[PDB]
Amino acid sequence: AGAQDFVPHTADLAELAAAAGECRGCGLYRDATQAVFGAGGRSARIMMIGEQPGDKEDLAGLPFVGPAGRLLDRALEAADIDRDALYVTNAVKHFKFTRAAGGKRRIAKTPSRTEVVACRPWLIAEMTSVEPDVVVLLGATAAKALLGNDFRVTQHRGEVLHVDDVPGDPALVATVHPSSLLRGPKEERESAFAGLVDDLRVAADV
Ligand SMILES: O=c1cc[nH]c(=O)[nH]1
Ligand code: SF4
Repeated sequence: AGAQDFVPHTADLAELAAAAGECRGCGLYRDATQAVFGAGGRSARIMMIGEQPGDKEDLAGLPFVGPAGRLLDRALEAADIDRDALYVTNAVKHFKFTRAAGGKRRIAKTPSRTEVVACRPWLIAEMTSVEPDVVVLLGATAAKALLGNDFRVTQHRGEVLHVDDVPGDPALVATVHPSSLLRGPKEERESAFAGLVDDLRVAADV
């Protein structure tokens, strides 16, 4: 059942966000500081979904406020997407992490399929409340939550997809995770940013 028993019968994002602070749907609530719900309004045409809040998001209470958020904003700007048209969230709402002695941060640990399924009720409540025209899936974790554990983003990036089992039959565009555009050689990171901007343009045009 996961988080399903904790999700209230309401589409109000403020009430949903408050209830998510009380969620015990998986074990991630324990070590995490707080729940990081999505940001934006129900008028949004474009929903974007990442994997999970990171270290800054965990303490800031908001999604994409770190370096990946900076690179996403750089790409949204290049695709002329207004953030007024955006509801932005993640597949899990609790930071899963570890600490490496001598590190400068708490390190994100990849969510399990069990944690992603436990938390999908919140993502369904968000899609039901926002009724997006298009869902942008940022990375493998977010894309598998809605397209299956077998889905490969590398093979389907920038394709307009539609699955019948998804609420509202919104179009789905899967793309690379913005954190991937931080690591690597200059011209690959640049090629990768250009691919992200194309994927955002496809979604803005849906
Ligand atoms: O997937 C991610 C990574 C960083 N911050 C988020 O909000 N989501
Ligand atoms: S990660 Fe999702 S399911 Fe698990 S406790 Fe947090 S809100 Fe509930």
